[PDB]
Order: sequence, then structure tokens, then C-alpha cells
Amino acid sequence: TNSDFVVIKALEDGVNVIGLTRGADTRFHHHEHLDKGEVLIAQFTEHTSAIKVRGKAYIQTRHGVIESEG
Amino acid sequence: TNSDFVVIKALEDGVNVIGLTRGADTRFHHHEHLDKGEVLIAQFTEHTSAIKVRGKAYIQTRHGVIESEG
Amino acid sequence: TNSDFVVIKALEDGVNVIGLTRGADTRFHHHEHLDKGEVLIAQFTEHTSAIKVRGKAYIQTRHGVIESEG
Amino acid sequence: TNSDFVVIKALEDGVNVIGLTRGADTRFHHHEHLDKGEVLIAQFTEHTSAIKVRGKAYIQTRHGVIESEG
Amino acid sequence: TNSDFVVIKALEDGVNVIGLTRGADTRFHHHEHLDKGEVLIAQFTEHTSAIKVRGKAYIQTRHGVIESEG
Amino acid sequence: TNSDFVVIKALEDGVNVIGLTRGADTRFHHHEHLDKGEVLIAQFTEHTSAIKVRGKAYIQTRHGVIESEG
Amino acid sequence: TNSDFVVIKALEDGVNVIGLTRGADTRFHHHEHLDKGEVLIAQFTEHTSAIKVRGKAYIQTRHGVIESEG
Amino acid sequence: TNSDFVVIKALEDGVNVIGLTRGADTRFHHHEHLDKGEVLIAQFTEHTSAIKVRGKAYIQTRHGVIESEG
Amino acid sequence: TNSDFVVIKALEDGVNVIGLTRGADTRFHHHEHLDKGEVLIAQFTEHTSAIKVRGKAYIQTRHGVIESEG
Amino acid sequence: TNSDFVVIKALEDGVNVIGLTRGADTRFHHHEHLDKGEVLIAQFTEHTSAIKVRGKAYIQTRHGVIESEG
Amino acid sequence: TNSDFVVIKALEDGVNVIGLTRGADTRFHHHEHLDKGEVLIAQFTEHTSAIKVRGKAYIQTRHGVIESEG
Amino acid sequence: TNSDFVVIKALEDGVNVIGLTRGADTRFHHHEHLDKGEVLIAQFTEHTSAIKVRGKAYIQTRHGVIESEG
Amino acid sequence: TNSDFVVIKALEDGVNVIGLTRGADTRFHHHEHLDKGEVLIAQFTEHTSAIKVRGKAYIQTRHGVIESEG
Amino acid sequence: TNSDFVVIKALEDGVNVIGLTRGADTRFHHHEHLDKGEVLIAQFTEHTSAIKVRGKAYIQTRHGVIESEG
Amino acid sequence: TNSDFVVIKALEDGVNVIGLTRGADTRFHHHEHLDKGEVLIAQFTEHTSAIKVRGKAYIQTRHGVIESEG
Amino acid sequence: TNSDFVVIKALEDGVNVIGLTRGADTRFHHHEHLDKGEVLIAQFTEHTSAIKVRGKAYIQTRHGVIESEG
Amino acid sequence: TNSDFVVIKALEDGVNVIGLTRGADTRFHHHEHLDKGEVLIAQFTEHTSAIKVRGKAYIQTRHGVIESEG
Amino acid sequence: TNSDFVVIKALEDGVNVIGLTRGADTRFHHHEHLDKGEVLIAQFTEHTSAIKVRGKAYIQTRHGVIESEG
Amino acid sequence: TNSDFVVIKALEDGVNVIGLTRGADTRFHHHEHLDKGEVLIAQFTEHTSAIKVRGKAYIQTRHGVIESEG
Amino acid sequence: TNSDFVVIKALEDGVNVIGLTRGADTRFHHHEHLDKGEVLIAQFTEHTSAIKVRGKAYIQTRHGVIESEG
Ligand SMILES: [Co+2]
Ligand SMILES: [Co+2]
Ligand SMILES: [Co+2]
Ligand SMILES: [Co+2]
Ligand SMILES: [Co+2]
Ligand SMILES: [Co+2]
Ligand SMILES: [Co+2]
Ligand SMILES: [Co+2]
Ligand SMILES: [Co+2]
Repeated sequence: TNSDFVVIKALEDGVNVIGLTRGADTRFHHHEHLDKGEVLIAQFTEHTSAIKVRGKAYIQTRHGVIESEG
Repeated sequence: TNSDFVVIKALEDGVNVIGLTRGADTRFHHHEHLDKGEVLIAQFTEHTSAIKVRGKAYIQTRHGVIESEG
Repeated sequence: TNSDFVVIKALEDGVNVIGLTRGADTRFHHHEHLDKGEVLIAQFTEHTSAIKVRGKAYIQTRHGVIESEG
Repeated sequence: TNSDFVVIKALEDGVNVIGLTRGADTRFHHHEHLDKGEVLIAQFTEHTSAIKVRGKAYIQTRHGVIESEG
Repeated sequence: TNSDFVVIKALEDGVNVIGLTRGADTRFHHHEHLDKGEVLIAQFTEHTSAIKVRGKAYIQTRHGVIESEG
Repeated sequence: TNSDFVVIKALEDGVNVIGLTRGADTRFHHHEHLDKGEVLIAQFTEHTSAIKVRGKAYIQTRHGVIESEG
Repeated sequence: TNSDFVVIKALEDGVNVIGLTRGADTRFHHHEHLDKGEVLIAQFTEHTSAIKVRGKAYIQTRHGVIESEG
Repeated sequence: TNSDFVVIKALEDGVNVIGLTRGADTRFHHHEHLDKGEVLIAQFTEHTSAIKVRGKAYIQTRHGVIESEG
Repeated sequence: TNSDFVVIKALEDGVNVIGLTRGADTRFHHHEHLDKGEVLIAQFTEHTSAIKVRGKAYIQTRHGVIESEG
Repeated sequence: TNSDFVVIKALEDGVNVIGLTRGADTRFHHHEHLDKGEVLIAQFTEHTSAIKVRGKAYIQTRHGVIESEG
Repeated sequence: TNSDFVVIKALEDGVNVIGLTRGADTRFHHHEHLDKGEVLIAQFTEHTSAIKVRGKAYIQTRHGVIESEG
Repeated sequence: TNSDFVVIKALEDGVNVIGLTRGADTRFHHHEHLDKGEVLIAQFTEHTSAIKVRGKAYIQTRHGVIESEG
Repeated sequence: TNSDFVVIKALEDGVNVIGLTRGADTRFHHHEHLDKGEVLIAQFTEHTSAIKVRGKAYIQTRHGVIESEG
Repeated sequence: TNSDFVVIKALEDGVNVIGLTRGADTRFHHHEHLDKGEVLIAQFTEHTSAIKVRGKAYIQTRHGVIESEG
Repeated sequence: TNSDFVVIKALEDGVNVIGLTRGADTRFHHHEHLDKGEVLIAQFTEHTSAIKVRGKAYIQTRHGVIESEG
Repeated sequence: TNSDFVVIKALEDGVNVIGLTRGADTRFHHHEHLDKGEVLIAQFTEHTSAIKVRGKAYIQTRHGVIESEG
Repeated sequence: TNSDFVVIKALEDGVNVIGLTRGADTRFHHHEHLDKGEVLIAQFTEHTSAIKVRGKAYIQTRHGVIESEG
Repeated sequence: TNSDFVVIKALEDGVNVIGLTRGADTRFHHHEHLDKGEVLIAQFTEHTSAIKVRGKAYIQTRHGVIESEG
Repeated sequence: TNSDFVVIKALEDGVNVIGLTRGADTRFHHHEHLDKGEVLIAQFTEHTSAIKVRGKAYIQTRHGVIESEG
Repeated sequence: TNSDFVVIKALEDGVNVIGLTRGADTRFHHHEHLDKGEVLIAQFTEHTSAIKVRGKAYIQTRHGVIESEG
């Protein structure tokens, strides 16, 4: 349910990180803006079950490294 | 149950991700649209048992990497 | 009982994925149709114990990769 | 008691998979027919403690791969 | 929820480490200043769910090493 | 709510007819397979409010005749 | 719910007319066999919602005339 | 339900008209014999849901005229 | 259930009009004899559900005109 | 039961119009005499279910015009 | 029972219009005298079930136009 | 009893319209005077069951147009 | 008693529309003045049973169009 | 009292649409202003029994099309 | 009250559709924006008694077709 | 509230059909995506009062045929 | 809420002043017509929170003078 | 609500000053006539919220001087 | 909290004015559309705390004059 | 606490306006995005005590005009 995290590094100005709500109905719960060079370490919690990343960014997860260009 | 997640990156405009309900009767409970470049990190929960992906996409799971061509 | 999943990619149109009921009695409980190129990430739940795959498909499990040619 | 499974692929027409009942007395529980090319993913449960395979088949388990020639 | 930590080393003067709150609402909860050379070992707790790092820094996590340039 | 029906004739193999559930939440209810040449007469009821047709088919309604090319 | 009927004339031996059950669940509830030349005038009732016709037959409804070639 | 009727004229000796019961179990509940030239005007009721006609006969319904050759 | 009528004109001496009983069991309820040139206008009621006409006669119904030669 | 009527015009002296009773038993209830030229507009009621016309007369009903020659 | 009417125009002096009674027994309930050129619009009601017209008159009903020469 | 009306236009001075009462007894209840060129739209109501028109007038009813030459 | 309306267009200055009361006793209850060109759509209601039009006007009803010259 | 509507199109600037009260006393209840080109679809209700249109306008009703020139 | 709808197609960008409330008071309740090419099918309900259309649009109703130019 | 339906055929990929909520508040309640060639028959219910169509589509209603070009 | 006013002078015929309601919901509450040369002094009150001015007009407020060119 | 006044000087005979009511519903509550040369000092009060001036007049308020030409 | 206002003049067609909600959470509470030349005088109230203006407009506040070019 | 406001105009794309909470703890409470040209008029309230502006913007307060360059 918990105890797993992602590492997101912003490779450009204005990168959006959106957390979707946990439960029967899914809606936006929070978002964060990151500037060029920022690093965020985010954890899965009792109110967040999905994470969307908009903008150019570099992401590290247990399954490896990925790059978003949104 | 929980504590396991998939990583989906959209390689083209209009990628659809559909979540299926947990219980005896199975029916669509939510869908998400992804544009070219966006990344979604999704978790299995008490209201999601299966995940369906339509469109050209790149998927990372604990068992490896796969690509959907739909 | 839970917390393990399979990955199924349909290599041809009309692939059938059938789930069998958990309990003293056994019969069909649901099935899903997959079009060419689609990917399903399915789990094991309290109402499903066995999974049958009909049609040409590519399967990833904890024990490796297999190909069904039904 | 749970959380373990086997993967059986039928290499010929008419492959039989038999489940044996869990409890003080051991007795047949159900049988399944597989045609050439199909795949079954079967889990150990609280109503099934042993699994028997008749016919030419290819089996993947945690301990490796085996081939039945019955 | 717990039992995981990050290691941050400040590679320049004036590095800021910000902790975010665990709960229904997300709010800034605390920040720490690091001078050129200091090392902070920070854990995930019941009152913390995310950590942001502003400034040039070297970060070690379970998923590897990253560098923030901001 | 009742006393209205549609006539569907399958012009090709594998035509799918899907019923959508009546109520606050809209969800799949049942699907039917039609082979080349068969005819189905379906009625609107208190458990079905919408009907979806996939595949090459010929449809007669109170408003006239239509042809689906799916 | 009622008060509407269809006319089915069998143009060949062994024409099958199947009635599906009205309710939350759907399954076969009755079927009738028609010999060559026979005519059935069937209604819609509280236990029947849909009608399926297998075999070569001539059908008259409020929307016109159709021919099944199953 | 009621308030709808059919007109059958026998064009040969030995025409049989069979009525089917209204309810869950469908069952023949009565039959009538018609000789060459006789006319029967029959109505749908709370104990009749379907009507079957064997023999050479001329039938008039709200949807038009049909002829049975049985 | 009611409120519909037939018009019968006797084209020869001794024309018999028979009314069958309404209910689970069907038996003769009444009959009338008509002489040449006479006209009867008959209504469907709570005790009559079917009508037989024996002898040469001219009949008008909502569906059109028919001639009996019984 | 009601809400329908016939129009009878007497084309010769001495025309008889007979009403039959509505109920379990059928019995003559009333008769009327019409002279050459008179017009009677008669309704169907709770105490009448059939109408018989003896003598030369011209009759108009919802189904058209008829002539009694008796 | 109600809600229908006839239109009578008197073509000669002294035209009689007689209304018969509704119930088990039939008797004259009222009558009206019309002079040449007058027009009466008369409705079927809870106390009138049949209408007789004596005298030369022109009558319009839902079934058409008739002329009384009594 | 309601929901039906007539249209009367006076083609000459002094046209009288008389309304008759609804019930067991029938007596004149009201009259109206119309001057040349004037139009009255009158309805059948709970207290009116018949209408007389004296004088030269033009009348429109559901059954057509008539002219009173009084 | 309701659900039926008339359309009145005034073709000259000072056109009068008078409403008559619904009940045992009949009297004027409202006058309406229309100027040259105005259009009124008026409904039959629980307090109005007849409508009287004075002046030059054009009237549309279910039975057709009429001209008032009062 | 409901279930009937009018369609008004304004052919000039400043067109007034007035609704009159439903009941014993009749007074103004509301008005609407329309500009050159606007279309209003208005319904009869529990508080409106008449509608008056002032100004140049094009009106469609169940009885046909009219034009106001106020 | 219910059970009647209009079809509005936007022929240009920025078409406004306004619904007016049902009750003693009349107020603007909701509006909808339509862009060029969009079709809206709108029903009459318990909270809507009038519909106002601003902008160039094509409207279909039971009375025919109209065009707004606002 | 019920007993009416529309027929939508999708002439291009990704056609959106949106349903609006019934009540004092109006908001998006559900939507459906249609592929090129697919046909949806949709009914008006007690949770839906309006329908929007986005994309190139062909629509059949009681008032005729329309084409959306959104 | 009070103690503040605006001065509006009409520079042309037909100037409309509209007052909006104070509360959670916002609907038009009253409007006023001004002819050329006329002057209105209006106050903000417990029931008014906004004022719209349509038409060519000259407005004085505490912040200065403005001109509406509607 | 108080403590603010306007000064009105009449520049011609017959100048009208109209006071509007303070409350949910707005109506005239008082008219004042001024002759050529007279001066009125009027206060905003608990029963007056707006003031309308008709005629040629000179007005002084806190925002300056205005001239009415009505 | 109250007793202050802004003056907005629309310099172009389609200017949007949005009012945000007063309280712990901020959301769109109402909006208004302005056509070219219209003027709105808007007050701060117990349910509005912030105002956004989209579109070309001219704004007067206690701090001076500003022009929005959105 | 209240009764004072700031005026912010966005001079470039992507301007952020952040509100801080009133109470014992200071935390971010809300943010707003402004596009190039938009104007926001924001008040001080019971839930807000400070306002930060990120991005190129033009600000008007009681103390004068300021320009943010960030
Ligand atoms: Co944001
Ligand atoms: Co969607
Ligand atoms: Co299936
Ligand atoms: Co077997
Ligand atoms: Co027999
Ligand atoms: Co006999
Ligand atoms: Co007499
Ligand atoms: Co007005
Ligand atoms: Co809007």
C-alpha cells in the first residue's frame, strides 16, 4: 500500500507532477511545479495511488530509468 | 492487493489506460488519456485488479519491458 | 491468494482470456477479448484462481516468457 | 497454502489437468481439457493441494521446466 | 511509511531541503539549510511523505545516485 | 422504459452487441456474439438503457435503417 | 414490456428460436424448433426480453420484413 | 397482454393451431383442428403467449398477410 | 382485453358462430345460428377469447375482409 | 366495452335490431323496430356485447359499410 | 362511454330526435323537435346510449354522412 | 365530457346559441346572441351536453363544416 | 378541460377577446384588447370554457382557419 | 396545462413576449425581450395560460405558422 | 413537463444556449457554449420551461426547422 | 423522462458522446468514445436530460437526420 | 451593502438597467427602462450587488465618469 | 441606507420626482411635482432606494452636477 | 469585507468576468459575459473575494485605471 | 483583516500568485495562474494574510505601483 518511492528530476522549467486520488472515484488531489534542476523524492501514500508527470524530466523507479518529454 | 506498480510512457497522441474493478462483477471503472511523451506510474489497489492499455506505448513491469502497438 | 500478476500481449485479433472461479465449485466467471496489439496486466484475486488463454499471444510471468498458439 | 502457481502449455490435442482435494481424505476435485497450443496458469489454493498432468505438455514451475510425455 | 532514507551532500553554499506533510492536505512542514560540505541522512516518517532539494547537491537513494544542479 | 426494440442482422462473422447498465453509474452489462446471417431482436428494459454494436451489421429501428461497418 | 409480437416462418427444416431471460442476469430460457413451412407468432413477455433466430427464416416485425440466412 | 388478434383460414383438411402457456416454463396448453374453409379469430390473453400453426393456411396479422405451407 | 369487434354476414342458410371460453381451460361457451342475408356485430369480452365460423360467410375485421366457406 | 357505435338505416318497412346481453349467459335483452327511412345510432355498453340486424338495412361501422338483405 | 357526438341538420319542419336510456332496461328518456334549418350537436352521455331520428335530416358522424328520409 | 369544441360564425344579425344541461333531466341552461360577422368558440363541459344553433350561421366541427340556414 | 389553444391575430385596432366563466352560471370574467398586428395564443383552462371575438381578426384552431368581421 | 410549446423568432430589435397569469384573475406574470435574430422556444406551464407577442416576429405552432407585425 | 426535445446545431463559433427555470419566478438557470459543428439534443424537464438561443444556429423541433442568426 | 432514443454512427475515429445530469444542477455525468464505423443507440433516462456530440458523426432522431462536424 | 450610489443618464432612447441579486446564487432581479434625457440615481442595497447598463449612457461613480456605448 | 441626499431644482413647469421602494419587489411609492424654480432636498431612507427624475432639471450630488432633459 | 466596487467596460465582444469563492477553499462561484460596450459595476460581497477578467476591457478601481488585454 | 485589495496584471505568460494562511502556522493555501494580459483583483480576508507574486507583473496597491521582474 505504501513504502515505495519515485525520484523525479526536472530537466526544464515548469514541470508538473500530479497526484491522483485513492478510492472508488479518481480525481486530481494535488500538483507540484518544479524548476530546472529540482529533484523531488515522492512516496506512495494512503491518499495517492497514481502519479502523472508533464514536461521534460528524468525519472528513477525500482524498475529502472525513464525520460518523459511531455 | 497493493504495493506493486507499472510504468507507462505514451509514444503517440491518444493512448488510453483503463482500470477494471475488483469484485465478482467486472466492469470499467475509470480511464485515462495520455499524450505523446507523458508518463504514468500506476498502482494496484483494493478497487483495481486489471489494467488495459490501448495505443502505442512503452510499459515497464517487474517482469520486464513490453511495447503495445494498439 | 493475491499479489502476483501476469502480462498478456495479443499478437492477433480476437484473443480470449478466461478466469475461473475460486471455491469448492469451478466454472467460468469472466472473460476478456483482446484486439491485435493490446496488452493486459492481470492479477490473482479472491474470486479468481486460474487463467486460461485462447489464441496467439505472448505471456510474461515470474517464471519467464511463453507463447500461446491456440 | 497460496501464492504459488504453475504454467502448463498443451503440446498436443487432449491434455488433461486434474486437481486433488485438500483435506483428511484425498479425492478428485476437477479436471480440465487443453487443446494443442493453449496455456493454463493454475494456482495452489485451500481446496487444491496436488495437480496431475496427463498428455504431452510443457510445464514451468519455480524449480524450472519439465516436459510430460503422457 | 518508514524504514527508508536518503543521503544528501551539499556541494555548494546554501542548499535547501524541504519536507512535505503526510495527510489529506499537502503543506510545507520544515526546511533545512546545508553549507558547503555537510551531509544529511533523512528518513521517511509518519509526518513526511515527500522531500524537495533546491541547490547543487549529491543525493544517494536505494535506486542510485543523482545530482541536483539548481 | 419499455415497449421499444431494435433488429440487428449480422453481415459478417463475429459481430458483437453490448448492453449498458441503467442507473446512476454506467457500466457494461452483457455482450452477445452473432455469426454471419443471424438475427437478434432486442428490447429496451429497466436494466438496459444503451446498446452498442461492433462489426459489419444491418440495423432496423423506428427511425429507419442503418449499417454499421465496425 | 409486452403487447408487441414478431412473425417467423421457417423456410427450411430445423430452425431454432431462442428466448433470453429478463432480469439482472441473462441466459437461455427456452427454445423452439420449427419444421419447413411452419409459422410462429411470438410475443414479448415478463420472462423474455430478447429473441435469437438461427437458420433460414422469414421474419415480419413492426419495422418491416427481414430474412435470416443462418 | 391482450387486445391483439390473428385471423387464420384453413386451406386444406387437418390444420392444427397450438397455443403456448404464459410463464417461466413454456408449454403447449391447447390445440384446435380446422377443416377446409373454416376461419378462426384468436386473441392473445394472460394464458397464451405464442401461437403455432401447422398445415396449409392463410394468416392475417397487424403486420400483413402470410401463408403457412406445413 | 376488450373493445374490438368483428362483422359477420351470412351468405347462406345455417351459418354457425361459436365462442370459445376464456381461461386456463378452453371449451365451447355459446353459439349462434344465422340465416341467409343476416348481419351480426360481435365484440370480444371477458368470457370470450376466440371465435369460430362454420359455413359460407363474409367477415370484416380491423385487418381486412375474409370469406369463409366452411 | 364502450366508446364505439354503429349506424343503421332502414331501407324497407319492418327492420328488427336485437341486442344481446353481456355476462356469463347470453340472452336476448331488447329489440327495436325501424320503419322505412329511420336511422339509429347505437353504442356498445356494459349491458350489451352483440347486435343482430334482421331485414334490409344499410350499416356503417369503423370497418366500413355493409348491407343486410334479409 | 362518452366523448363522442353527432351533428344533425333538419331538412324539413318537425324532425324528432329521441334519446334512449342507459341501463338494464331501455325506455324513452327525452326527445327534441327541430324546425327546418336548425342544427343540433349532441353528445353521448351517462344517461343516453342510443339515438333515433325521425324525419328528413342530414347527419354527420365519425363514420361519414348519412341522410334520414323518415 | 370535455376536450371538444365547436366554432360558430354568425352570417347574419341575431343568431342564437342554446346550451342544454347534462343530467337525468334536460332543460335549457343558457343562450347567447351573436351579431353579424362574430365568432364564438364553445366547449363541451361538465354542465353542457348539447348545443342548438338558430339562424344563418357557419359551423366547424371535427367532422367537417356545416351551415345552418335558419 | 385543458391542453387546447387558439391563435388570434388582430387585423385592425381595437379587437376584443372575451372569456366566459366555467360553471353552472355563465358570465364575462375577462376582456383583452389587441391592436393592429398583435398575436395572442390562448389556452382553454379551468376558469374559461368559451371565447368570444369581436372585431376584424384571423383565427387558427385545430379545425382550420376562420375570419371574424365583427 | 403542459406539453405544448411555441417557437418565436424575433425579426426586429426589441420584441416583447408577455405571459399571463393562470387563475381567476388574469394579470401580467413576466415578459422577455428579444433582439434581431434570437429564437425562443416557450412552453405552457402551471403559472402561464396565455402568451402575447408584441413586435415583428415569426411564430410556429402546432396549427401552423403566423407572423406578428406589432 | 417532459418528453419533448429540440436539436440545435452550431453553425459558427460561440453559440449560447440558455435554460429558464420552471416556477412562479423565472430566472436564468444554466447556459451552454457550442462551437462550430457541435450538436446538442436537449429535453424539457421539471427545472426547465423555456430555451433561448443566441448565435447562428440550426434548430429542429416537432414543428419543423428554424434558423437563428443572433 | 423515458421512451425516446437517438441513433449515432461514428464517421471518424474518436467521437465523443457526453451525457448531462438531470436536476437543479447540470454537469458532465458520463461520456463514451466511438471508433470509425460504430453505432450507438442511446435512450433518455431519469439520470440524463441532454446529450452532446463531438466529432464527425451521423445522427438519427424522431425529427430527422443531422450530421455533426465537430 | 449600502451607502453607495451611481448616477446614470440616458443619452438615447431605450436604455436598460439591470440589477443582480445578493447571495450564493446570482440571477437577474429587476430591470428599468430609460428614455432619452432621463436620469436615475441608484443605490447598492441588501438585495442588489451588481448593476449592468445596456445602451448609450453616461455614468457617474465615486471613481469618475464613464460612458457606455451600447 | 441613510445620511446621503440629492438636491433637485426644477427648470420648467411640471417636473416629476419618483421614489422607488426598498425591498425584494420594486415599485413606485411616491411622486412629487415641482414647478419652475422650486428646489427639493431629498434623503435616501429606509423606504426609498432609487430616485427617478422626469423633466428639465438641475441636480447636485456628491459626485457632481448633472442636467436632466426628460 | 464589503463596501467596495470595481467598474468594468467591455472593449470587445465576449469578455468574461469570474468571481472566486470566499472561504477555506477557492473555486469558481459565478461568471458573467459582457458584449462590446456594456458596463458592469460590481461589489465585493460575503461570497466573492477575488475577481478575474479575461478579454480586452477597461477597469476603474480606487487605485486608478487599468486595461486588460487578455 | 479585510477592506483592502491589490490589483495584479500579468505582463508575460505564466505568472503565479500565491496566498498564505492566517493563523498560528503559515502555510501555502492556494495559487493562481495568470496568462499574458489577465488582471486579478484580490482582497485580504480571514483566511489570507500575505500574497507572493512570481513572474513579470504590474501591481497596484494603496501605496503606489510596483513591478515584479522575476
Ligand atoms: Co498548478
Ligand atoms: Co475520456
Ligand atoms: Co464472449
Ligand atoms: Co470432461
Ligand atoms: Co385433437
Ligand atoms: Co346450435
Ligand atoms: Co314530442
Ligand atoms: Co420590459
Ligand atoms: Co460561460
